Amino acid sequence: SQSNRELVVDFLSYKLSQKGYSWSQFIPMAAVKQALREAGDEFELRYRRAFSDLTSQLHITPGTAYQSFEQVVNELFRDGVNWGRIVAFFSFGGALCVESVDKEMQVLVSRIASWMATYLNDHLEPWIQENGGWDTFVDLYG
Repeated sequence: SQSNRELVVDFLSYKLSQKGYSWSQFIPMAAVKQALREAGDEFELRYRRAFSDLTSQLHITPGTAYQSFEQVVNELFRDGVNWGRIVAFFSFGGALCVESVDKEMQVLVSRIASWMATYLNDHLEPWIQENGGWDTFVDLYG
């Protein structure tokens, strides 16, 4: 929803801050948000490769359209949706942001944000809602 757009902005801001970039280019939600930040960190610790293959497959330019992104993120979900995969979906957005800023393409950041939120609303929310909503996400990772 607007709520999902806000989860995504939070997470990406959190990740940009953490890694010493700027974030200026942009039941409770707060509990969801803290759960997600922590989820991200935890997951990035276990796999430090930063989806280099996936970022390579995308290789985002300002001419890159949503449909290309969607195809790449789909790769994450070959075997269906997961709590863990959603988290990877979030990290992936973060890496892509970082990678954008590194390439003096900080304009892509809020676009990636919109794409992520479209993707989540369209492809991810349905499974979320079906498996207990973000409450359950909280129970799990909180």
